[PDB]
Amino acid sequence: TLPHGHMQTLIFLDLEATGLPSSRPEVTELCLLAVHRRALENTSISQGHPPPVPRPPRVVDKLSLCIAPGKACSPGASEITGLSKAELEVQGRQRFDDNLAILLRAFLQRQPQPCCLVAHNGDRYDFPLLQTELARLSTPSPLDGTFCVDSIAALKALEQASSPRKSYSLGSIYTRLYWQAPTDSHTAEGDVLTLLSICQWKPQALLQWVDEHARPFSTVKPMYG
DNA sequence: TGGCCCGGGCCC
Ligand SMILES: [Mg+2]
Ligand SMILES: [Mg+2]
Repeated sequence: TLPHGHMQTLIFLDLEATGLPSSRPEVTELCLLAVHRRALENTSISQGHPPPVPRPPRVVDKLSLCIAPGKACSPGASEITGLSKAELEVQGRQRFDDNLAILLRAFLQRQPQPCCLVAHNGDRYDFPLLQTELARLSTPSPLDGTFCVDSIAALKALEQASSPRKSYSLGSIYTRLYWQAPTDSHTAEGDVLTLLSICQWKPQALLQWVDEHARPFSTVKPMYG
């Protein structure tokens, strides 16, 4: 029933780009939360209604990077992300170069395999967008052995199983489960910490869903190119 | 830009 066995490391991912898929967007900010599967299943059972926001696991590897793009941000993008191509170049931020791929490669190697990526609406944005950026580089994709899932498809499965329309956006799910508001929205590290929290709602059930719906990242159709 | 889900908004 398990195609790739039990995922030993769940790396939560969020991307910030210059615009929408029609804009041919480029990654402006990148964040990764490497969390071991035991660090997740150590999270205590959610008690009371509403249940409190679960604290992040103590043993966690974190990587947040700001990347200067090649094209300017869209009016809507720079508005919500708080990022701009002009300011990034001003602060000497480097492009999405091969040196960044090497950084990602070493960061991923320090994590036990098999490893799975978790992104909100990643199957249709974050994973295809990241797939394109790595394709631009002559350096081989460091994710040829890495797997990935969508937390939107996950949360939809966990909500219908617990409670036999409904908004499944990152902001909506977080508030619906904890009766609170996400801190620092539309920031790479701000959304992953939010993503981790809505994933720590029912960890055992989450890990159970991930191992079944885990698919190779090398099968994700690129956004463009 | 491609799939969801009661063909037009979801979901940077
Ligand atoms: Mg996202
Ligand atoms: Mg985001």
